[PDB]
Amino acid sequence: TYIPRKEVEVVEIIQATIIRQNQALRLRARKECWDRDGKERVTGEEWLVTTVGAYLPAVFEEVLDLVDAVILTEKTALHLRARRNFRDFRGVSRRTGEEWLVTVQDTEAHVPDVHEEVLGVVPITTLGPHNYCVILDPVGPDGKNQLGQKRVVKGEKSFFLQPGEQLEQGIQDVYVLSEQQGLLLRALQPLEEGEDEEK
Amino acid sequence: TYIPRKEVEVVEIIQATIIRQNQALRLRARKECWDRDGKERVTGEEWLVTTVGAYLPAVFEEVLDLVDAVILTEKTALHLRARRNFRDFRGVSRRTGEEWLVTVQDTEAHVPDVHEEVLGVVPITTLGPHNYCVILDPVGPDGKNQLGQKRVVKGEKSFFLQPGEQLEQGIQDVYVLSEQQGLLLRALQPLEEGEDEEK
Amino acid sequence: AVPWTELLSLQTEDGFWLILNLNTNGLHSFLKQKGIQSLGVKGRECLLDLIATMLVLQFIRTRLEKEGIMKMDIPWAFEAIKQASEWVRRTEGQYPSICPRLELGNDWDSATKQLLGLQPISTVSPLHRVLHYSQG
Amino acid sequence: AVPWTELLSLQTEDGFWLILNLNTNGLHSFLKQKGIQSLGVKGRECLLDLIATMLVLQFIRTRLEKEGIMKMDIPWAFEAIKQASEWVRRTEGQYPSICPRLELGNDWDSATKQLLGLQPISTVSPLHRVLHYSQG
Amino acid sequence: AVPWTELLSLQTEDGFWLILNLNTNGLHSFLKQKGIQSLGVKGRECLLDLIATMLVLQFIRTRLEKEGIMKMDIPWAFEAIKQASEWVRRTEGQYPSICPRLELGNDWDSATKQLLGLQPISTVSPLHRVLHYSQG
Amino acid sequence: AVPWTELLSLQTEDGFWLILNLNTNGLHSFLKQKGIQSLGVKGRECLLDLIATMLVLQFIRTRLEKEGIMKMDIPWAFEAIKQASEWVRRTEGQYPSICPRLELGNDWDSATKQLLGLQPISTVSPLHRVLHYSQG
Repeated sequence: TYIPRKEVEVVEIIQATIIRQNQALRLRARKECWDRDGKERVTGEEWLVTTVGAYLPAVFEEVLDLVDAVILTEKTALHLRARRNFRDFRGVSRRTGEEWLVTVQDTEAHVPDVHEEVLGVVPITTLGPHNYCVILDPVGPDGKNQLGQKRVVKGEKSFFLQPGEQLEQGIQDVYVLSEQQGLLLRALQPLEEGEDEEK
Repeated sequence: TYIPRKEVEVVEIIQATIIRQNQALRLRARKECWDRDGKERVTGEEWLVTTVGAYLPAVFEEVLDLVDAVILTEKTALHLRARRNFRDFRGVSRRTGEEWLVTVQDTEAHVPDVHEEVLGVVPITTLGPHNYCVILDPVGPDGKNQLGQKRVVKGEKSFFLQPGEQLEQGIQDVYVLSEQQGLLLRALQPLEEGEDEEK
Repeated sequence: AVPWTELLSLQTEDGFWLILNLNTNGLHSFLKQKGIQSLGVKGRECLLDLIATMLVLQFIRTRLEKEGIMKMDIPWAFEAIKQASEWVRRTEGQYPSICPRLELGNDWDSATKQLLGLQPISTVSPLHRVLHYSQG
Repeated sequence: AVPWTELLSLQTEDGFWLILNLNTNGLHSFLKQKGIQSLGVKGRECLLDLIATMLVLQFIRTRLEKEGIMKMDIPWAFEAIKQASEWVRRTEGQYPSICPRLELGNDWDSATKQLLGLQPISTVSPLHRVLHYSQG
Repeated sequence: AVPWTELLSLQTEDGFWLILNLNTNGLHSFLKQKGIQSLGVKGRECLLDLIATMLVLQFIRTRLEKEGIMKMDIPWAFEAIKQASEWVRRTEGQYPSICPRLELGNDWDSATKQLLGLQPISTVSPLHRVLHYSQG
Repeated sequence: AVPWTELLSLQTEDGFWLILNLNTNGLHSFLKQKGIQSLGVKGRECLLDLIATMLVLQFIRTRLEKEGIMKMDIPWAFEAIKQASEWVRRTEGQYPSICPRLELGNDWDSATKQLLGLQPISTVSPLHRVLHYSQG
């Protein structure tokens, strides 16, 4: 209970919010302050709080909205543009506009940071033993899309189309041929195909 | 009987609930407390209580609903998505979004936890001695569905379609052939079938 | 000359229950005092539907026994009485000794006769304002 | 003789809620004092829609139980009551013990009966000016 | 019986806002004193359009909740309310704690209820001449 | 019921500005005292056209915000408002802090509200005879 005083005025009666599990709460500053972790916050700076239970705000902190983590099954991934420079939960440095993916091997659940942008959920591309596909603009060893080029993927294999990439004509099926059937086919560029011992 | 007092006020007259056998009662916290087992509970945190009889709530605990255990015959199993990280009654660690099955060899009755999600009851797939089936996306030795592949199951055999798996074209029946009957059949991939001594 | 078909017009989808001539407001404010909120939101609606179905069955049995003729299950309304009795006999086992603890009588036969209004109510009982608040 | 179809004309796109006969202004100025602004702009609209949907469900249950007949889910309006009950039972778990902390009662059954006006309101409770500011 | 189509006739090209029944002159001379000129010419028009759009949304929510039914996004006017809510939720992050510093309330729910006129205004608050200069 | 088309009949060839209801004579003799001749013959006409265009834009914004709805750029007159705002935002950078030095207010929002006449004018300010010489 509260006993009043002459020089102290009660402004309002603030009420806590309940952070359930696999959630988080976004709340900005109204003034240059510190948070409960003891980190400086400038005005307007938003951050997340990830403690489960009743969460009572502070006097300058504002509660905007509750955020719920996304569940990542083996057949889905998470496409995330960066909003500015930070380091994520895995601890790699991102830059503004940089896009990447989050998979199950990282986390089973990911709550989208205030420094990230959910662009969409990427379902897995799976190829049977009788299927192949041609990836447009594949991602090279430097992590950057190689524009203009292509890459042919064949076999019992499943993978995610990383951002930038695109399938040319969908999941395609391989040409099986009897001994009564043949293919006529032209070369676009000088090539070498040593299927057997010869070339 | 209750003798009153000047500084103590009676708020309400709460009534117990009756937990019958093969049931459980779900009740959350209204405030950071402890339960009758003596475990910390944050606000909003739900849990189950599995003592049979009249169950009188505490002052912060709330009674939401009664839950009844599911009975598992040999011809049915239980499909359960996980809601967050925990360890079940068998004592294995689950992760968010992970799905699995519960069978009779685990328990005859299972009361669905607050950290679990009943997706449905899976009836058994049984194959006669004249029946076969083709499982789409079978589960490998690592417990993960092998996407794109198939697996051919034949014989007097009964089993459960684990989550992820699917029958291709239902329960199919085997080709028995007289000596006046033959099959023409093509190879899709290079294969080896040594039915007899030769190959 | 009670409304018979008008009850079946108000028959619910599962088998639970003016046409009753009883203080609704007053009964809900009476049960609000006794602590029905502590039985869960889901639980209090189940209990109120149980008490309403027992009230309809007691009204039916009073209508029948003036001409002389859980055990109650006319041929034209036998189906609704049968499914109502089956709805009663399933959920009653969840609540043993609930009419003493809610202060309504010994059992349901003692409770519904007092709540319907054909039997006396003692001064030691707090059920005097369920028939007289409708008289005010 | 309450408006039934006129409620479904005012049915929202997701399942949330004169036709209610209640002081709207006064209830909003009552909840303004208790600190609903500190729950976030997004949060206070969700809470007000929750309380309005519980009020509509209590009005429906009062309309039904005068004829006797979260658990509430007539066949012609069963779809709207079903989707409203499913909208209630999802977002209620975000708010444990919210009716004591907002000073409205023990639980939602105690709160909506007092806010609707059929049950008494004590002097120790500040809910006396929600029915009497409409009387002035 | 408020004008509904006449609001959409005055709908702006981007999603920003008599039909409001409020002292316009007096509110502009009130905000002139508090130092809105120091936010830039571009900034003050953005802030005034923000406050006008919040006022229209509060008028809409008051119109809806009398019948009971940032989170606000009838089916026939759902598009304008959706684009207005998306215009609100984008530019609000530029201004943290702007309603205390402009002396209008705690947050926007406290501010628009006082500026609309359905909730009381204290003597310690200077918002007494926004409803009474229109009374003179 | 202000003249709308009659303004576009008086629209200039480049985008610069009774229909205004303001003392023209008196404002020109007011600005004659403050030393507008020392800005060059070419300069004073550019400044007067700037102030007239800001006055027309403030009259437009007052007309719009009574219904609620440099940043100002109805669809039928959007072209003239767009080209007028582009004419304003180009030549304003030639004159930093010109409304204090010409004794009209803090910035253009403070100046045009006082010159239009909807906001008070202090005794320490010499802008009292721009609305009262028209009253004599």
